[PDB]
Amino acid sequence: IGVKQLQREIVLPGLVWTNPLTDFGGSKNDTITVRVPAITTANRRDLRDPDRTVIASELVEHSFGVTLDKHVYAALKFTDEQRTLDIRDYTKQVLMPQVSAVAYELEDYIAELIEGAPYEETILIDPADTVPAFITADQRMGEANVPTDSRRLVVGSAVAAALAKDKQFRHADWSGDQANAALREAHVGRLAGMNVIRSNAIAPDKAYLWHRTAFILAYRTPVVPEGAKAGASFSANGVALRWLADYDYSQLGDRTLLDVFTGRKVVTEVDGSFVRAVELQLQASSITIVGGAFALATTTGTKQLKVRDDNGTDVTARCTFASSAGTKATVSAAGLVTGVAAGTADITASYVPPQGGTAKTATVTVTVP
Amino acid sequence: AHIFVKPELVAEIGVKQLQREIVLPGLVWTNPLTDFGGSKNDTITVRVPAITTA
Repeated sequence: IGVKQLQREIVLPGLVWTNPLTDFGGSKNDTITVRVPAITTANRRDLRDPDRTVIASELVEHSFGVTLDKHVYAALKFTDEQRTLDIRDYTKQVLMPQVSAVAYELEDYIAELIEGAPYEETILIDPADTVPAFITADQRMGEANVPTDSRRLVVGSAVAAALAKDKQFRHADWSGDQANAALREAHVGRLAGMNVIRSNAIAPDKAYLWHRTAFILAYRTPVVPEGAKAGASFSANGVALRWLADYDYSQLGDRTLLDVFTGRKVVTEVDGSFVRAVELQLQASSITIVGGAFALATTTGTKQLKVRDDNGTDVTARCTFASSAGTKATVSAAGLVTGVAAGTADITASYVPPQGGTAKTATVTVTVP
Repeated sequence: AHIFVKPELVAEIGVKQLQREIVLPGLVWTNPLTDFGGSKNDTITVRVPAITTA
């Protein structure tokens, strides 16, 4: 009646360098070789030197390859036994979910590209004062002579929450914003010269700053084969896709496929050091378990634990779980606890903070009925 | 299967080697002395006026 499933929002595809070069089909191995102009070095002699020779400099221009190497598709197999009496409107019950699925897959592709880049080091964000971390991020990317324009800053939900909670932005006297956009709203627009963009695709407690020429996305719409009954050019997030439906008679079920060809590249420098983007991670100091002490439904009951640090990030996947009394109940490595006997047990969750040192410890009590 | 003969296109998207921005030369006192050729050892002497005490 209007209740829709909760789904993410698309920010990342518009914030990367998409299709600077297109003719991938004209090159061997589908690799286009981008060249970089050469630079040289001068030399210094001494006046009136008896030695009258000159050191000859050299002009060497490097290059790197961009390749199409992935084929993102969403394939649906529904039989004509369900097409004419189950789906009422095709263009809103199957086509739109398929397009949204491909769009989210492309966003995840870009997010893996951003997070998977070979960052040399991570800049720590102190939750008490977050501005020094971002100014340091701006400073690291200025020592590499990266241009000051076309820089994008994408923060996770946790970093945005910490920015709003920061007294540098929350207190009007400490920020000069005599409207407290960080108090009346939770928004912190401009920061250290960088426009903050909130996102959920990236890890919740991380932020990424990158120049426009740091990541390259290449897209190609597969050409619709002449041998297909259907065929369209649905567009998702400004990236056209190929939709192809074939009425296969192998099992009397028509199949559909919505696909595109994708390629990613990180623009490393000539010395193989990545300096056109930096990453920041929110610093953590303690962890707790939501729900506190609880009780299972049965003696063999199962409950999925959930650990949150002081920042509020779900750190369940990054914790090691131990049971004080495994004879009554045990806990999986993923946080799920199963009781094996009635009685009390103590569960310890350990999380190494993202700055090194002794891991934080959170202890909870589980009463298996 | 099919074998195609394709070139190896080279593109220039706009990625260039990063380099410093030249600032310093416009700030230092440049060329107050020019007649370096007509002097011994290519050295021009500068005489600072004297001061005294009472």
